Amino acid sequence: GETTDGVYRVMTRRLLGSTQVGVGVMQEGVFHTMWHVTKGAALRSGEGRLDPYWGDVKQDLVSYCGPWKLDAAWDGLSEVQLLAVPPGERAKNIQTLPGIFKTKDGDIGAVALDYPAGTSGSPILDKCGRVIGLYGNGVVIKNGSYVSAITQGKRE
Amino acid sequence: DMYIERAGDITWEKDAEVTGNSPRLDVALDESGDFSLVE
Ligand SMILES: CCOC(=O)c1cnc2c(C#N)cccc2c1N
Repeated sequence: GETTDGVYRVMTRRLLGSTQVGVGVMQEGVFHTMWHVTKGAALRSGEGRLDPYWGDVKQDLVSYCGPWKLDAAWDGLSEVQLLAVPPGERAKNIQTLPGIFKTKDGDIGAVALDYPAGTSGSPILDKCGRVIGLYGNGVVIKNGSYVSAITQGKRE
Repeated sequence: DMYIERAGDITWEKDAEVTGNSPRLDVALDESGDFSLVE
């Protein structure tokens, strides 16, 4: 299948037409998405098969063909870009200064951008183009608007 | 049975649409990986 670095849509035909369930990153031969997109299922790339390798329902992360490779972190200061890939719509950068999820276990970057559920797995970037985490696991606030965690994995 | 299609390069795009705010939220993460608002 296609192994070129970049961002990819995650599609299914198990519903009406071809439905975009999410997004992911291909880097160093490994496909990175959120767990709730695939539920740990195998993926097709044309005629190639992608088999799950690592995943964790609590982090809501999964990798295919190898271990999680993305280890860049939000610096806690600078603005970031969501490389949103919405269903039926072209890849679009959205620049934002992340807010903060304060948890008993520490602080996490968060982006206040509302996109459709099928946008889950779209990467968040820094100034140098490196992926600092993925969009699509967050909360709905007093208003009714969505805030996503900047969800990042560990590189072993 | 899920499949992938390439959607773009991963590049920072100088002068892209700047938007969204920066809220500080108290949250809890349960064992199912669901975030909730503590209050
Ligand atoms: C569908 C069930 O409700 C949710 O938990 C849930 C709600 N909204 C989103 C958004 C938005 N907007 C983006 C990405 C993931 C979600 C999302 N998982």
